[PDB]
Amino acid sequence: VLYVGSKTKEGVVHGVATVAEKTKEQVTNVGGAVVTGVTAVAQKTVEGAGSIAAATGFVKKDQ
Amino acid sequence: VLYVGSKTKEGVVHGVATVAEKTKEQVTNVGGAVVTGVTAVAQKTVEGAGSIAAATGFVKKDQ
Amino acid sequence: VLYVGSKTKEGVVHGVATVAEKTKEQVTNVGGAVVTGVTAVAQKTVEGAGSIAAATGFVKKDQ
Amino acid sequence: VLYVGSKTKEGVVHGVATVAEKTKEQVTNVGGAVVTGVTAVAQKTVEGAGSIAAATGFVKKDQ
Amino acid sequence: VLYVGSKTKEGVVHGVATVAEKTKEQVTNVGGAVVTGVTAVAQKTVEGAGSIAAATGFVKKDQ
Amino acid sequence: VLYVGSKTKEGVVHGVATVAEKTKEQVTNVGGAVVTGVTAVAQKTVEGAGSIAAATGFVKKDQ
Repeated sequence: VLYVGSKTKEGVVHGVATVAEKTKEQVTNVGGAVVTGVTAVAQKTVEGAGSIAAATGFVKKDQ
Repeated sequence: VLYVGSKTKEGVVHGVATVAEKTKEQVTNVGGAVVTGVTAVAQKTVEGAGSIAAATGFVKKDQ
Repeated sequence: VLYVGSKTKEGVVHGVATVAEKTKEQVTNVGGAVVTGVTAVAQKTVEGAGSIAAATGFVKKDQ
Repeated sequence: VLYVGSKTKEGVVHGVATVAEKTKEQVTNVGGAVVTGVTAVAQKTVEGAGSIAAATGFVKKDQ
Repeated sequence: VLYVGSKTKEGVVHGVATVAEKTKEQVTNVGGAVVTGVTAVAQKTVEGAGSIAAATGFVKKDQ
Repeated sequence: VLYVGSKTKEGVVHGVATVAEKTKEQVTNVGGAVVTGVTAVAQKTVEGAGSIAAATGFVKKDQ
């Protein structure tokens, strides 16, 4: 009736300072799923299921 | 009836400073799914399921 | 009736400073699921089931 | 006689990523010297004295 | 006679990621010297005296 | 005669990730010297005296 949100923050990322020094970063996928390198990600949902980094190498649901 | 959102923030990313120094970054996919390098991503949904980095190498649902 | 949220914070990440120095980072997936490298991630859901890093190498649910 | 410099670096700045969010930045000088905001500066000298941010509010060397 | 510098680094700054969030930054100098905000600075000298952030509010050397 | 420097590093700063969140940063100098905010600074000298953050409020050396 009188909802008030003044300085609400929801699913927020701020003030993030990252450094990554690699001489070799090697991914080798052979018939699967791979999820790497997720940085400073924000998500908000209203009535919904939400993933961020979901990995399923594959699925076998024949017949 | 009297909803008020004054300085609301939802699914927000700000003030992000990243550095990535690599001498070699090599991805080798062979018959799958791969998701890399997701930085400073924001999503907001209203009545909806939302992924951000979903990986399924493949699917076998014949017949 | 008179909900008031003044400086609410929900699912928030801030003031994060990370450094990663690797001479070699090698992932080798062979027929599975892999989830690596999740940094500074925020999620908020309203009526929804939400993962962040879910890994299922595969699934065999034939017939 | 056989000086060799192959990949020498001297007075070098690289790979710098900065963010500055200010709602008000106010400097008020009244009869002096002020030095602010020096970012990603490189200097190299050969036989010479070199400052980068030297401040002298004033000098009184009469007579 | 056979000086060799292969991958020498001297006075070097690299891979620097900084974030500065201020709601008010106020400097008020009244008859002096002030030095603020020096970030990612490199200097190399050969036969020379070198400062980087030297502050002298003033000097009184009359007569 | 056969000086060899292969991967020498001298006066080097690298891989620095800093965050500074201030709601108010206030400096008030009244007739002096002030040195603040020195981050990721490198200096190398050859035959020379070198400061980095030297503060002398003032000097009185009359006569």
